[PDB]
Amino acid sequence: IALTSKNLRAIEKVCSDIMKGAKEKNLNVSGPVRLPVKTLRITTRKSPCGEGTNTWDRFELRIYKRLIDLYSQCEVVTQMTSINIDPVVEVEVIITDS
Amino acid sequence: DIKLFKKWSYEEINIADLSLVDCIAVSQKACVYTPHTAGRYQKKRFRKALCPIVERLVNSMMMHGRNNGKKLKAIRIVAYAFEIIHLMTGENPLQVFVNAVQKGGPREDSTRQAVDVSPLRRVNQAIYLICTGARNAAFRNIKSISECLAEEIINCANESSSSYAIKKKDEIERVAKANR
Amino acid sequence: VHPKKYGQGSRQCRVCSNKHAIIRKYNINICRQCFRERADIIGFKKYR
Amino acid sequence: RLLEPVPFVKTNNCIKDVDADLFIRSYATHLKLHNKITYPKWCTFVKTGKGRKLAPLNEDWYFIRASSILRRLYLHPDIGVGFLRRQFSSKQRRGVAPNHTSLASGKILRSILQQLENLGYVEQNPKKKGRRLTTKGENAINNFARYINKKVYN
Amino acid sequence: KLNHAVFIVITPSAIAEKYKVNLSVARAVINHLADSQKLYT
Amino acid sequence: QHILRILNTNVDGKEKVIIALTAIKGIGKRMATVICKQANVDPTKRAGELTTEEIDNIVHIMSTPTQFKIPDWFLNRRKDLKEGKNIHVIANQLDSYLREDLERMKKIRLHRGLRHHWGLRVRGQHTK
Amino acid sequence: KRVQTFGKKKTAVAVATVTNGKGLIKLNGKNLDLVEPYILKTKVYEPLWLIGSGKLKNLDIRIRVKGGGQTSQIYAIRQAIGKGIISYYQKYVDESTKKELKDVLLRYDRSLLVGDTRRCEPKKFGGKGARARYQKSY
Amino acid sequence: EKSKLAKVEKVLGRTGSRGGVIQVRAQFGRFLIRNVKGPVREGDILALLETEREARRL
RNA sequence: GUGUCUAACACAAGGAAGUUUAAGGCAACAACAGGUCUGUGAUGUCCUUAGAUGAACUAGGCUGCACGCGUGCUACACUGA
RNA sequence: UGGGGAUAGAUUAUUGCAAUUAUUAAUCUUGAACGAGGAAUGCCUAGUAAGCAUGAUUCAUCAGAUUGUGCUAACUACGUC
Repeated sequence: IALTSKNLRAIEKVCSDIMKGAKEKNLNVSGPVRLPVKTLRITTRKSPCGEGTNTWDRFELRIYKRLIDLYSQCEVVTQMTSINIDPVVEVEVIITDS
Repeated sequence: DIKLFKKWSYEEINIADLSLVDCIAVSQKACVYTPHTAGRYQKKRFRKALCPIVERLVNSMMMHGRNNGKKLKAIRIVAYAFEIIHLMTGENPLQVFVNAVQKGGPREDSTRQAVDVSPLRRVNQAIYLICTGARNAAFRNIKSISECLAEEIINCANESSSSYAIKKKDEIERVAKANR
Repeated sequence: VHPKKYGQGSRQCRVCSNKHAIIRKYNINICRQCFRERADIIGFKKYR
Repeated sequence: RLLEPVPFVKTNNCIKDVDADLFIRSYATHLKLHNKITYPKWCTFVKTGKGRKLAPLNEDWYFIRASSILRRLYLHPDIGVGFLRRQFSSKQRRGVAPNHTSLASGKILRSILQQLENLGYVEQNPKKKGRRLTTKGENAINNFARYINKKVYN
Repeated sequence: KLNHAVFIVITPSAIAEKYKVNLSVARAVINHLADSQKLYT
Repeated sequence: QHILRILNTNVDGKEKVIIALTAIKGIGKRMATVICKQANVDPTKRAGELTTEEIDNIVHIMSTPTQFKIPDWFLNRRKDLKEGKNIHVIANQLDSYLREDLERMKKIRLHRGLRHHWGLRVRGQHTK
Repeated sequence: KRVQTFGKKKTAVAVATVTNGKGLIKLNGKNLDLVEPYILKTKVYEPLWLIGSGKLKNLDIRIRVKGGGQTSQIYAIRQAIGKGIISYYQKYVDESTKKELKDVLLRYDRSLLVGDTRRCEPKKFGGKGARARYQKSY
Repeated sequence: EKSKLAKVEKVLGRTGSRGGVIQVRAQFGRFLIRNVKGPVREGDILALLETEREARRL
């Protein structure tokens, strides 16, 4: 199960939730794998008319990706996923296991 | 013990100005088996003293335009120059180089008045003078920069007025004396 | 009319329709003068 | 210069023990002696890359280049022609404008690659990207490495 | 200047001075004697 | 004896054979290198010790590319306009022909011809 | 068995693997002999003199290099060898011999015991350098 | 010609209008005061080509 | 060590690092009749609004060239090509 | 001078309806000034300065620009009004 967010705290909250969630059905998990951070970087000139000293500022939209995976039957993981969700994080389910 | 390029013994001392002996790489920890270690040599006021004089000599050689960043080449030029000095006379080139640096350092300098000169500055100026003279000799002439440096060093060590460093030192001191 | 499918007239700032200073990086399609207003609500933050 | 004393142990059988240039020239000379390799014809006339404009000025350069490619093959296993073009890259003086990178000529590389393959020293597999080495070629490179290693040693 | 013709310590510049010749001609004399940069020691 | 002269009375002779040839025409040096190879002379050799026959061969190769393995993309004066092909005009004949081309352009009227007549750069000197 | 260390100057990182052995020194797939520049050849020969042959002769060293150019990589390798030599004598041989060895290394230089402190300063608008600026005019 | 090694006794102060000079007291026996260019501290040794006139105290 | 021997400073040692560790970001008070209505369905007033200063479409022009001043690039070689 | 690549001719390509004010690209040839810059004046103190590159931005078509990023790794005080 892959978790992608732009918010650190929300992704970490989901981490604690999934750890509890896994232990509820006593599942066999591989520890949460944090994938390389992608930052959407815009280096932006200050001034709408391009005045004065040139002056650039660097804006960052930093997205966090993490993956936690489970060896368990298909029904169990989808049902676990549906109880575990919150609106902000992007969830992908890739488990075909048994 | 420690020998430069695994060759030059460089344990022998030179009398010099005493202060100059303190400045040059007489010390065991300033000695190295082949040039270049590059510690942080700007940090404190006297920190430059602690630099190996061969590291300083190569850095001076590395100066100026096309030469910048060619540290290995500056090492090759000095190594070649040491071979040339050894041929010209069977003396240890490093000892000869210390003699040239000792000779080249100005005793007084001129100001808006006239002043004595730091021993660390005297070494820094001497190396600068010898390398600049070598470049002047090199540029648009037959002689290789290694030859020019060797030639300048031997002349300066000898105390020949044909040395660029000796000529400049003589002029600098003479003008300082002329004012005061 | 006679249309042109490429170059300057093929594109604009999505917000203001002006053809100048458009960020096409990451396919934003907003001119930076408009974008700096909205970059926070878009989710960007500056740090450097 | 040619040989210095050192205290550590070495492998003593591969290109990773060898002076690259000496090895490259020797194998090229051996290959030309054998006469497996051919220039051929048109390749006498050509240019080696627009970053140069010129050519190597040595008349045995193609064999040298072939040998040099074979060394790159021993280093890098499954490489292909675009990798070769990139490998042999240099800077190109753009006239008054600043430099930008420029590939070696791709036909000479392709011709060598094909010729080595025809002479059985490399094999394109269905697996992965391009050509890797044949064992007979590797054993020969090792034998030449051994000859040089003995030659320096004694 | 006049330091260039075909017919009549080890280091090429000295040879080029001594016989008044080019460094290419000096190198050729070095090669005949023996029978980048190089080591003359 | 040792510094014998070269094509159209040029006094080169302590120049290398390539360097002498380039000092005529061909000083992009690819032209000289291929001519040297077609001749099969040593490029390291000095010009004034070639015999006349070697020089004549070189002049023949430069003058007539047709019987040599020299491709059209390499050639001086590659297509030459009209349906009747001509190739490799070279030297003073190239200079003369180029003057004729500028005259022809001018008479027709082309922007480049017109700029040549004015005394203006084809690529333009740009304001200054 | 195995003991592990690394060295880190600028980008470059050289990880040293010191196993029980017989005097082999490698750099990735390549022998230590293939560093190539004569100056930098000496820079990695330096620790070999400081520990001599007979203390090298029961260990094999393999080194794994990523990042930087040659002068930085060689200094990272040299640091990795220094730390590597010490780690073997701390894990296998003796603390007292390790202290004696470290004293020798310290006497030669600090740079094969403690890595570089210099790291790049970002470019900022108004000039090609970090601090250097485009020319003012009147 | 004549010269004397003289041992720096006290570093007195930075002099010159732009501050680049330093006033320094030098010990034979006898104290002399002279003005020095570049990095210098107490226990250094001055070249002392001119062995006569004492620089004026600030 | 120095310092009312206070707030604090100086040197050496220890230490990965000893100035707030180095670099950024954020940037008051009060201005400027600085720039920007050609970024904006932010916008007053004024002109114009169908042989339209709108929309749209075809060329030419923005790099023109006796010439002057800014900013940059490339060179003037042999420590190089 | 085989430094230098201004300047020009002849090609086949590339993007596009359109390249013809050399669009851009390469191939061969063509081989200018310039012998290290006068009066003046810019930036810089530690991985900096300088050199050497390259990604990104505009982009159907294009880096000599800007903005980042690295490697090669200096000098000189180390302060003063």
